[PDB]
Amino acid sequence: KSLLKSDDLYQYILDTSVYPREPESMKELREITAKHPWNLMTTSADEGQFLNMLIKLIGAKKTMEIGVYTGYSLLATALALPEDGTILAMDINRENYELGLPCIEKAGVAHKIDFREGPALPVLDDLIADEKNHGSFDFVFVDADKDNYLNYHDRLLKLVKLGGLIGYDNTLWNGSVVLPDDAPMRKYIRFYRDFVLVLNKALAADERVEICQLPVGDGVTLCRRVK
Amino acid sequence: HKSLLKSDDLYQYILDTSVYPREPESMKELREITAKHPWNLMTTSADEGQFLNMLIKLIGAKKTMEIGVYTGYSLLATALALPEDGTILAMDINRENYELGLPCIEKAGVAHKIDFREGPALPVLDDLIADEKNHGSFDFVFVDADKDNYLNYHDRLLKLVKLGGLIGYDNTLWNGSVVLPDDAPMRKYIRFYRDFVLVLNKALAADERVEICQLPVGDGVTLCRRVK
Ligand SMILES: C[S@@+](CC[C@H](N)C(=O)[O-])C[C@H]1O[C@@H](n2cnc3c(N)ncnc32)[C@H](O)[C@@H]1O
Ligand SMILES: C[S@@+](CC[C@H](N)C(=O)[O-])C[C@H]1O[C@@H](n2cnc3c(N)ncnc32)[C@H](O)[C@@H]1O
Ligand SMILES: [Ca+2]
Ligand SMILES: [Ca+2]
Repeated sequence: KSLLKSDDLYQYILDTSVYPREPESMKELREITAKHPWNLMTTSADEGQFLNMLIKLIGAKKTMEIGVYTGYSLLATALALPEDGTILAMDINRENYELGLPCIEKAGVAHKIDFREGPALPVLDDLIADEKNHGSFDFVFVDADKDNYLNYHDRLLKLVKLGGLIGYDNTLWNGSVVLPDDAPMRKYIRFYRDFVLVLNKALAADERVEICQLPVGDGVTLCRRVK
Repeated sequence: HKSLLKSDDLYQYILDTSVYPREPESMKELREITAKHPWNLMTTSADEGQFLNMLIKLIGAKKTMEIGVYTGYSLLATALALPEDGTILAMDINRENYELGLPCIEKAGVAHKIDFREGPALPVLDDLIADEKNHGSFDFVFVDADKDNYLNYHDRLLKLVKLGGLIGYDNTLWNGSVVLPDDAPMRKYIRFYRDFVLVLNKALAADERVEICQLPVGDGVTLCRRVK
Protein backbone atom coordinates (compact mmCIF):
# COMPACT_ATOMS: atom_id res chain seq x y z
CA LYS A 1 0.00 0.00 0.00
CA SER A 2 2.55 2.63 1.14
CA LEU A 3 5.83 3.67 -0.51
CA LEU A 4 7.81 1.92 2.22
CA LYS A 5 9.62 -1.41 1.99
CA SER A 6 7.01 -3.12 4.16
CA ASP A 7 3.43 -2.68 5.32
CA ASP A 8 4.70 -3.62 8.78
CA LEU A 9 7.16 -0.71 8.83
CA TYR A 10 4.50 1.73 7.61
CA GLN A 11 1.95 0.47 10.15
CA TYR A 12 4.58 0.88 12.88
CA ILE A 13 4.93 4.58 12.07
CA LEU A 14 1.16 5.04 12.15
CA ASP A 15 0.65 3.10 15.38
CA THR A 16 3.70 4.46 17.19
CA SER A 17 4.03 8.05 16.02
CA VAL A 18 0.85 9.16 14.19
CA TYR A 19 -2.43 7.86 15.62
CA PRO A 20 -1.59 8.48 19.29
CA ARG A 21 -1.36 12.19 18.52
CA GLU A 22 -3.96 12.55 15.75
CA PRO A 23 -6.44 15.30 16.74
CA GLU A 24 -9.91 13.89 17.54
CA SER A 25 -11.52 15.96 14.79
CA MET A 26 -9.18 14.39 12.22
CA LYS A 27 -9.84 10.90 13.52
CA GLU A 28 -13.53 11.79 13.18
CA LEU A 29 -13.13 13.05 9.61
CA ARG A 30 -11.01 10.03 8.63
CA GLU A 31 -13.63 7.56 9.83
CA ILE A 32 -16.41 9.43 7.99
CA THR A 33 -14.32 9.57 4.82
CA ALA A 34 -13.44 5.86 4.98
CA LYS A 35 -17.13 5.10 4.29
CA HIS A 36 -17.22 7.27 1.16
CA PRO A 37 -16.75 5.53 -2.22
CA TRP A 38 -13.85 7.83 -3.18
CA ASN A 39 -11.96 7.25 0.08
CA LEU A 40 -8.73 6.31 -1.74
CA MET A 41 -8.39 10.02 -2.57
CA THR A 42 -8.02 11.07 1.05
CA THR A 43 -4.72 12.27 2.51
CA SER A 44 -3.06 9.60 4.68
CA ALA A 45 -2.78 10.16 8.44
CA ASP A 46 1.01 10.30 8.29
CA GLU A 47 0.94 12.95 5.56
CA GLY A 48 -1.65 14.94 7.48
CA GLN A 49 0.63 14.95 10.48
CA PHE A 50 3.51 16.17 8.34
CA LEU A 51 1.49 19.02 6.79
CA ASN A 52 0.27 20.08 10.20
CA MET A 53 3.82 20.28 11.57
CA LEU A 54 5.06 21.96 8.40
CA ILE A 55 2.48 24.75 8.75
CA LYS A 56 3.63 25.40 12.28
CA LEU A 57 7.33 25.27 11.39
CA ILE A 58 7.03 27.80 8.55
CA GLY A 59 4.77 30.13 10.55
CA ALA A 60 2.19 30.25 7.77
CA LYS A 61 -0.92 32.37 8.22
CA LYS A 62 -2.46 32.69 4.76
CA THR A 63 -2.69 29.57 2.65
CA MET A 64 -4.36 27.90 -0.28
CA GLU A 65 -5.48 24.35 -1.02
CA ILE A 66 -6.29 23.05 -4.51
CA GLY A 67 -8.13 19.72 -4.28
CA VAL A 68 -10.18 19.39 -1.09
CA TYR A 69 -12.33 16.24 -1.38
CA THR A 70 -13.77 15.61 2.14
CA GLY A 71 -11.17 17.80 3.83
CA TYR A 72 -8.53 15.78 5.70
CA SER A 73 -5.51 17.83 4.52
CA LEU A 74 -7.65 20.96 4.79
CA LEU A 75 -8.47 20.24 8.43
CA ALA A 76 -4.90 19.28 9.23
CA THR A 77 -3.88 22.66 7.82
CA ALA A 78 -6.62 24.71 9.52
CA LEU A 79 -5.80 23.24 12.95
CA ALA A 80 -2.14 24.22 12.57
CA LEU A 81 -2.80 27.80 11.43
CA PRO A 82 -3.14 30.64 13.94
CA GLU A 83 -6.68 31.46 15.11
CA ASP A 84 -6.85 34.26 12.53
CA GLY A 85 -5.25 32.24 9.72
CA THR A 86 -7.06 31.71 6.42
CA ILE A 87 -7.28 29.09 3.69
CA LEU A 88 -8.57 29.63 0.19
CA ALA A 89 -9.83 26.16 -0.67
CA MET A 90 -10.77 25.06 -4.20
CA ASP A 91 -12.57 22.00 -5.54
CA ILE A 92 -14.87 21.31 -8.49
CA ASN A 93 -16.87 19.15 -6.09
CA ARG A 94 -18.76 20.93 -3.30
CA GLU A 95 -20.81 18.07 -1.84
CA ASN A 96 -17.79 16.01 -0.74
CA TYR A 97 -16.43 19.10 1.00
CA GLU A 98 -19.73 19.56 2.80
CA LEU A 99 -19.58 15.94 3.97
CA GLY A 100 -16.47 16.84 5.95
CA LEU A 101 -17.36 20.40 6.92
CA PRO A 102 -19.31 19.37 10.06
CA CYS A 103 -16.10 17.89 11.59
CA ILE A 104 -14.24 21.07 10.73
CA GLU A 105 -16.96 23.28 12.28
CA LYS A 106 -16.98 21.17 15.45
CA ALA A 107 -13.20 21.53 15.57
CA GLY A 108 -13.70 25.30 15.75
CA VAL A 109 -11.61 26.20 12.71
CA ALA A 110 -14.22 26.33 9.92
CA HIS A 111 -14.13 30.14 10.10
CA LYS A 112 -10.66 30.01 8.53
CA ILE A 113 -11.94 28.45 5.30
CA ASP A 114 -12.96 30.30 2.15
CA PHE A 115 -14.24 27.41 0.01
CA ARG A 116 -14.73 28.00 -3.74
CA GLU A 117 -16.66 25.53 -5.89
CA GLY A 118 -15.30 25.12 -9.42
CA PRO A 119 -12.05 24.67 -11.41
CA ALA A 120 -9.02 26.19 -9.69
CA LEU A 121 -7.32 27.77 -12.72
CA PRO A 122 -9.83 30.60 -13.33
CA VAL A 123 -9.72 31.45 -9.62
CA LEU A 124 -5.94 31.74 -9.80
CA ASP A 125 -6.22 33.92 -12.91
CA ASP A 126 -8.61 36.30 -11.12
CA LEU A 127 -6.27 36.55 -8.12
CA ILE A 128 -3.30 37.37 -10.34
CA ALA A 129 -5.32 40.07 -12.16
CA ASP A 130 -5.04 42.09 -8.93
CA GLU A 131 -1.44 43.00 -7.99
CA LYS A 132 -2.67 43.16 -4.39
CA ASN A 133 -2.69 39.36 -4.33
CA HIS A 134 0.84 38.99 -5.64
CA GLY A 135 3.12 37.33 -3.10
CA SER A 136 0.35 37.26 -0.51
CA PHE A 137 0.22 33.51 0.20
CA ASP A 138 2.56 31.71 2.62
CA PHE A 139 1.72 28.17 1.60
CA VAL A 140 -0.10 26.24 -1.12
CA PHE A 141 -1.01 22.54 -1.12
CA VAL A 142 -1.76 21.24 -4.60
CA ASP A 143 -3.60 17.93 -4.59
CA ALA A 144 -5.77 17.92 -7.69
CA ASP A 145 -5.52 17.23 -11.42
CA LYS A 146 -1.92 16.32 -12.33
CA ASP A 147 -2.13 17.36 -15.96
CA ASN A 148 -2.61 20.93 -14.70
CA TYR A 149 0.25 21.06 -12.14
CA LEU A 150 2.67 22.88 -14.50
CA ASN A 151 -0.07 25.43 -15.19
CA TYR A 152 -0.81 25.90 -11.48
CA HIS A 153 2.93 26.26 -10.86
CA ASP A 154 3.22 29.17 -13.28
CA ARG A 155 0.45 31.05 -11.46
CA LEU A 156 1.29 30.09 -7.88
CA LEU A 157 4.84 31.43 -8.18
CA LYS A 158 3.23 34.86 -8.61
CA LEU A 159 0.84 34.41 -5.68
CA VAL A 160 3.22 32.87 -3.12
CA LYS A 161 5.62 35.11 -1.22
CA LEU A 162 9.37 34.88 -1.69
CA GLY A 163 10.52 32.19 0.73
CA GLY A 164 6.99 30.78 0.64
CA LEU A 165 6.19 27.11 0.14
CA ILE A 166 4.23 25.07 -2.42
CA GLY A 167 3.59 21.36 -1.91
CA TYR A 168 2.71 19.24 -4.95
CA ASP A 169 0.99 16.05 -3.88
CA ASN A 170 1.30 12.50 -5.23
CA THR A 171 4.53 13.14 -7.14
CA LEU A 172 5.72 9.54 -6.72
CA TRP A 173 2.39 8.33 -8.12
CA ASN A 174 2.10 4.84 -6.61
CA GLY A 175 5.73 4.21 -7.52
CA SER A 176 4.61 3.93 -11.13
CA VAL A 177 7.31 6.46 -12.02
CA VAL A 178 9.78 3.55 -12.09
CA LEU A 179 7.57 0.92 -13.71
CA PRO A 180 8.39 0.09 -17.32
CA ASP A 181 5.79 1.35 -19.82
CA ASP A 182 4.42 -2.15 -20.46
CA ALA A 183 3.86 -2.90 -16.79
CA PRO A 184 0.21 -3.53 -15.87
CA MET A 185 -1.31 -0.23 -14.75
CA ARG A 186 -4.76 1.04 -14.01
CA LYS A 187 -5.97 3.40 -16.74
CA TYR A 188 -5.92 6.50 -14.54
CA ILE A 189 -2.49 5.57 -13.16
CA ARG A 190 -1.08 5.28 -16.69
CA PHE A 191 -2.76 8.48 -17.87
CA TYR A 192 -1.42 10.73 -15.13
CA ARG A 193 1.97 8.96 -14.94
CA ASP A 194 2.99 10.80 -18.15
CA PHE A 195 2.32 14.14 -16.51
CA VAL A 196 3.99 13.28 -13.22
CA LEU A 197 7.16 12.15 -14.98
CA VAL A 198 7.34 15.47 -16.81
CA LEU A 199 6.37 17.50 -13.74
CA ASN A 200 9.17 16.08 -11.62
CA LYS A 201 11.73 16.93 -14.29
CA ALA A 202 10.33 20.42 -14.84
CA LEU A 203 10.50 21.20 -11.12
CA ALA A 204 14.07 19.89 -10.93
CA ALA A 205 15.02 22.28 -13.76
CA ASP A 206 13.15 25.30 -12.35
CA GLU A 207 15.59 27.64 -10.62
CA ARG A 208 12.70 29.77 -9.29
CA VAL A 209 12.31 27.16 -6.56
CA GLU A 210 14.38 24.98 -4.27
CA ILE A 211 12.86 21.50 -4.12
CA CYS A 212 12.62 18.46 -1.91
CA GLN A 213 10.66 15.40 -3.02
CA LEU A 214 9.65 13.38 0.05
CA PRO A 215 8.42 9.77 0.28
CA VAL A 216 5.55 10.79 2.54
CA GLY A 217 2.11 9.55 1.49
CA ASP A 218 2.21 9.11 -2.29
CA GLY A 219 5.14 11.49 -2.52
CA VAL A 220 5.04 15.22 -1.92
CA THR A 221 7.39 17.70 -3.52
CA LEU A 222 8.08 20.80 -1.45
CA CYS A 223 8.94 23.86 -3.51
CA ARG A 224 10.40 26.89 -1.74
CA ARG A 225 10.19 30.08 -3.82
CA VAL A 226 13.61 31.74 -4.18
CA LYS A 227 13.04 33.98 -7.23
CA HIS B 1 18.37 -2.51 0.91
CA LYS B 2 19.59 0.98 -0.08
CA SER B 3 16.58 2.58 1.61
CA LEU B 4 13.36 2.29 3.59
CA LEU B 5 11.38 2.52 0.35
CA LYS B 6 9.61 -0.32 -1.44
CA SER B 7 12.29 -0.57 -4.13
CA ASP B 8 15.86 0.51 -4.75
CA ASP B 9 14.57 1.69 -8.15
CA LEU B 10 12.09 4.10 -6.56
CA TYR B 11 14.75 5.40 -4.20
CA GLN B 12 17.22 5.80 -7.06
CA TYR B 13 14.57 7.72 -8.99
CA ILE B 14 14.26 10.24 -6.15
CA LEU B 15 18.04 10.72 -6.05
CA ASP B 16 18.52 10.93 -9.83
CA THR B 17 15.49 13.13 -10.48
CA SER B 18 15.22 15.42 -7.51
CA VAL B 19 18.39 15.30 -5.42
CA TYR B 20 21.64 14.99 -7.39
CA PRO B 21 20.74 17.64 -10.02
CA ARG B 22 20.40 20.12 -7.11
CA GLU B 23 23.24 18.95 -4.84
CA PRO B 24 25.72 21.76 -4.10
CA GLU B 25 29.16 21.05 -5.56
CA SER B 26 30.76 21.19 -2.11
CA MET B 27 28.45 18.44 -0.85
CA LYS B 28 29.13 16.30 -3.91
CA GLU B 29 32.82 16.79 -3.10
CA LEU B 30 32.45 15.82 0.55
CA ARG B 31 30.29 12.82 -0.42
CA GLU B 32 32.91 11.50 -2.85
CA ILE B 33 35.65 11.96 -0.26
CA THR B 34 33.56 10.29 2.42
CA ALA B 35 32.68 7.36 0.12
CA LYS B 36 36.36 6.32 0.21
CA HIS B 37 36.50 6.25 4.02
CA PRO B 38 36.05 2.88 5.82
CA TRP B 39 33.12 4.17 7.93
CA ASN B 40 31.27 5.66 4.92
CA LEU B 41 28.01 3.88 5.78
CA MET B 42 27.65 6.32 8.69
CA THR B 43 27.26 9.29 6.35
CA THR B 44 23.97 11.11 5.88
CA SER B 45 22.30 10.21 2.56
CA ALA B 46 22.02 12.85 -0.16
CA ASP B 47 18.22 12.90 0.05
CA GLU B 48 18.30 13.41 3.81
CA GLY B 49 20.95 16.12 3.36
CA GLN B 50 18.67 17.92 0.94
CA PHE B 51 15.78 17.68 3.37
CA LEU B 52 17.82 19.05 6.32
CA ASN B 53 19.01 21.93 4.13
CA MET B 54 15.47 22.92 3.14
CA LEU B 55 14.24 22.46 6.72
CA ILE B 56 16.82 24.91 8.10
CA LYS B 57 15.65 27.52 5.60
CA LEU B 58 11.96 26.91 6.25
CA ILE B 59 12.26 27.31 10.02
CA GLY B 60 14.52 30.36 9.73
CA ALA B 61 17.17 28.86 12.03
CA LYS B 62 20.33 30.78 12.91
CA LYS B 63 21.89 29.09 15.94
CA THR B 64 22.08 25.31 15.81
CA MET B 65 23.75 22.23 17.20
CA GLU B 66 24.84 18.89 15.74
CA ILE B 67 25.62 15.81 17.80
CA GLY B 68 27.39 13.21 15.64
CA VAL B 69 29.45 14.80 12.87
CA TYR B 70 31.57 12.05 11.28
CA THR B 71 33.02 13.66 8.09
CA GLY B 72 30.40 16.38 8.06
CA TYR B 73 27.85 15.82 5.28
CA SER B 74 24.85 16.74 7.45
CA LEU B 75 26.98 19.47 9.03
CA LEU B 76 27.71 21.02 5.62
CA ALA B 77 24.09 20.69 4.47
CA THR B 78 23.15 22.67 7.57
CA ALA B 79 25.93 25.28 7.36
CA LEU B 80 25.10 25.99 3.74
CA ALA B 81 21.45 26.64 4.62
CA LEU B 82 22.11 28.94 7.60
CA PRO B 83 22.52 32.68 7.14
CA GLU B 84 26.07 33.99 6.75
CA ASP B 85 26.19 34.82 10.48
CA GLY B 86 24.61 31.53 11.59
CA THR B 87 26.41 29.18 13.99
CA ILE B 88 26.60 25.46 14.65
CA LEU B 89 27.91 23.93 17.84
CA ALA B 90 29.14 20.60 16.50
CA MET B 91 30.13 17.67 18.70
CA ASP B 92 31.87 14.37 18.06
CA ILE B 93 34.15 12.03 20.00
CA ASN B 94 36.24 11.71 16.84
CA ARG B 95 38.08 14.80 15.55
CA GLU B 96 40.09 13.15 12.77
CA ASN B 97 37.05 12.29 10.67
CA TYR B 98 35.71 15.83 11.02
CA GLU B 99 39.04 17.23 9.86
CA LEU B 100 38.83 14.95 6.82
CA GLY B 101 35.79 16.86 5.61
CA LEU B 102 36.64 20.30 6.97
CA PRO B 103 38.57 21.35 3.83
CA CYS B 104 35.40 20.97 1.70
CA ILE B 105 33.53 23.02 4.27
CA GLU B 106 36.25 25.69 4.27
CA LYS B 107 36.25 25.83 0.47
CA ALA B 108 32.44 26.18 0.51
CA GLY B 109 32.98 29.31 2.57
CA VAL B 110 30.89 28.31 5.59
CA ALA B 111 33.50 26.83 7.97
CA HIS B 112 33.50 30.01 10.05
CA LYS B 113 30.02 29.01 11.30
CA ILE B 114 31.25 25.87 13.02
CA ASP B 115 32.35 25.57 16.65
CA PHE B 116 33.65 22.00 16.73
CA ARG B 117 34.14 20.29 20.10
CA GLU B 118 36.00 16.99 20.47
CA GLY B 119 34.56 14.57 23.04
CA PRO B 120 31.25 13.11 24.30
CA ALA B 121 28.28 15.46 23.84
CA LEU B 122 26.51 14.93 27.17
CA PRO B 123 29.01 16.85 29.37
CA VAL B 124 28.97 19.70 26.86
CA LEU B 125 25.18 19.85 27.16
CA ASP B 126 25.52 19.77 30.95
CA ASP B 127 28.02 22.64 30.85
CA LEU B 128 25.70 24.69 28.62
CA ILE B 129 22.78 24.05 30.94
CA ALA B 130 24.79 25.22 33.96
CA ASP B 131 24.62 28.75 32.52
CA GLU B 132 21.09 30.18 32.23
CA LYS B 133 22.17 32.37 29.29
CA ASN B 134 22.13 29.21 27.16
CA HIS B 135 18.60 28.16 28.09
CA GLY B 136 16.22 28.30 25.14
CA SER B 137 18.95 29.72 22.91
CA PHE B 138 19.13 27.10 20.13
CA ASP B 139 16.89 27.08 17.06
CA PHE B 140 17.66 23.59 15.83
CA VAL B 141 19.45 20.44 16.94
CA PHE B 142 20.35 17.42 14.80
CA VAL B 143 21.03 14.30 16.85
CA ASP B 144 22.83 11.56 14.89
CA ALA B 145 24.89 9.60 17.37
CA ASP B 146 24.67 7.07 20.20
CA LYS B 147 21.14 5.64 20.68
CA ASP B 148 21.63 4.64 24.31
CA ASN B 149 21.91 8.37 25.05
CA TYR B 150 19.06 9.79 22.91
CA LEU B 151 16.55 10.09 25.78
CA ASN B 152 19.29 11.62 27.96
CA TYR B 153 20.06 14.11 25.18
CA HIS B 154 16.33 14.81 24.83
CA ASP B 155 15.89 16.04 28.42
CA ARG B 156 19.01 18.27 28.14
CA LEU B 157 18.04 19.63 24.73
CA LEU B 158 14.55 20.59 25.77
CA LYS B 159 16.24 23.08 28.12
CA LEU B 160 18.59 24.41 25.44
CA VAL B 161 16.15 24.69 22.50
CA LYS B 162 13.75 27.66 22.25
CA LEU B 163 9.97 27.23 22.50
CA GLY B 164 8.92 26.40 18.95
CA GLY B 165 12.45 25.18 18.22
CA LEU B 166 13.17 21.87 16.51
CA ILE B 167 15.11 18.74 17.39
CA GLY B 168 15.66 16.04 14.81
CA TYR B 169 16.60 12.55 16.04
CA ASP B 170 18.31 10.55 13.33
CA ASN B 171 17.97 6.84 12.46
CA THR B 172 14.79 6.25 14.47
CA LEU B 173 13.52 3.58 12.06
CA TRP B 174 16.84 1.76 12.49
CA ASN B 175 16.98 -0.23 9.24
CA GLY B 176 13.38 -1.28 9.77
CA SER B 177 14.52 -3.56 12.58
CA VAL B 178 11.81 -1.94 14.71
CA VAL B 179 9.28 -4.36 13.16
CA LEU B 180 11.50 -7.44 13.04
CA PRO B 181 10.92 -10.10 15.70
CA ASP B 182 13.66 -10.53 18.35
CA ASP B 183 14.13 -13.86 16.58
CA ALA B 184 15.11 -12.43 13.18
CA PRO B 185 18.64 -12.24 11.71
CA MET B 186 20.24 -8.82 12.15
CA ARG B 187 23.73 -7.35 12.41
CA LYS B 188 25.15 -7.06 15.89
CA TYR B 189 25.16 -3.25 16.12
CA ILE B 190 21.56 -3.21 14.89
CA ARG B 191 20.44 -5.68 17.54
CA PHE B 192 22.49 -3.85 20.18
CA TYR B 193 20.60 -0.54 19.94
CA ARG B 194 17.25 -1.76 18.65
CA ASP B 195 15.50 -1.80 22.02
CA PHE B 196 16.86 1.64 22.87
CA VAL B 197 15.23 2.80 19.65
CA LEU B 198 11.88 1.11 20.30
CA VAL B 199 11.76 2.70 23.75
CA LEU B 200 12.86 6.08 22.39
CA ASN B 201 10.15 6.13 19.77
CA LYS B 202 7.44 5.32 22.33
CA ALA B 203 8.79 7.88 24.81
CA LEU B 204 8.88 10.67 22.22
CA ALA B 205 5.31 9.88 21.12
CA ALA B 206 4.26 10.11 24.79
CA ASP B 207 6.10 13.32 25.57
CA GLU B 208 3.66 16.22 25.70
CA ARG B 209 6.56 18.73 25.76
CA VAL B 210 6.96 18.15 22.01
CA GLU B 211 4.91 17.64 18.87
CA ILE B 212 6.46 14.92 16.71
CA CYS B 213 6.66 13.67 13.16
CA GLN B 214 8.59 10.49 12.32
CA LEU B 215 9.57 10.59 8.66
CA PRO B 216 10.83 7.77 6.39
CA VAL B 217 13.68 9.91 5.15
CA GLY B 218 17.08 8.23 5.32
CA ASP B 219 16.98 5.69 8.15
CA GLY B 220 14.11 7.60 9.71
CA VAL B 221 14.23 11.03 11.29
CA THR B 222 11.91 12.08 14.06
CA LEU B 223 11.21 15.81 14.14
CA CYS B 224 10.35 17.16 17.60
CA ARG B 225 8.93 20.67 17.90
CA ARG B 226 9.17 22.06 21.43
CA VAL B 227 5.74 23.22 22.66
CA LYS B 228 6.28 23.34 26.46
C1 LIG C 1 -6.76 13.75 -4.19
S1 LIG C 1 -8.34 14.61 -4.06
C2 LIG C 1 -7.92 15.87 -2.84
C3 LIG C 1 -7.61 15.21 -1.50
C4 LIG C 1 -7.65 16.18 -0.31
N1 LIG C 1 -6.49 17.07 -0.28
C5 LIG C 1 -7.82 15.36 0.96
O1 LIG C 1 -7.03 15.42 1.90
O2 LIG C 1 -8.80 14.61 1.07
C6 LIG C 1 -8.36 15.53 -5.63
C7 LIG C 1 -9.47 16.57 -5.67
O3 LIG C 1 -9.22 17.52 -6.70
C8 LIG C 1 -10.44 17.90 -7.28
N2 LIG C 1 -10.15 18.44 -8.62
C9 LIG C 1 -9.85 17.78 -9.78
N3 LIG C 1 -9.64 18.72 -10.74
C10 LIG C 1 -9.80 19.95 -10.19
C11 LIG C 1 -9.70 21.23 -10.69
N4 LIG C 1 -9.40 21.46 -11.97
N5 LIG C 1 -9.93 22.30 -9.85
C12 LIG C 1 -10.26 22.10 -8.52
N6 LIG C 1 -10.35 20.82 -8.03
C13 LIG C 1 -10.12 19.77 -8.85
C14 LIG C 1 -11.31 16.65 -7.26
O4 LIG C 1 -12.67 17.01 -7.21
C15 LIG C 1 -10.83 15.96 -5.99
O5 LIG C 1 -11.69 16.21 -4.90
C1 LIG D 1 26.07 8.34 12.22
S1 LIG D 1 27.63 9.17 12.60
C2 LIG D 1 27.16 10.90 12.29
C3 LIG D 1 26.89 11.13 10.81
C4 LIG D 1 26.94 12.60 10.38
N1 LIG D 1 25.78 13.35 10.88
C5 LIG D 1 27.12 12.67 8.87
O1 LIG D 1 26.30 13.26 8.14
O2 LIG D 1 28.09 12.12 8.34
C6 LIG D 1 27.60 9.03 14.40
C7 LIG D 1 28.72 9.86 15.03
O3 LIG D 1 28.47 10.02 16.41
C8 LIG D 1 29.71 10.03 17.10
N2 LIG D 1 29.42 9.70 18.49
C9 LIG D 1 29.07 8.50 19.04
N3 LIG D 1 28.87 8.69 20.37
C10 LIG D 1 29.09 10.00 20.66
C11 LIG D 1 29.03 10.74 21.84
N4 LIG D 1 28.69 10.16 22.99
N5 LIG D 1 29.31 12.08 21.80
C12 LIG D 1 29.65 12.70 20.61
N6 LIG D 1 29.72 11.96 19.44
C13 LIG D 1 29.43 10.64 19.48
C14 LIG D 1 30.57 9.03 16.36
O4 LIG D 1 31.95 9.30 16.55
C15 LIG D 1 30.10 9.21 14.92
O5 LIG D 1 30.95 10.08 14.21
CA1 LIG E 1 -3.19 13.49 -2.46
CA1 LIG F 1 22.39 9.21 10.56
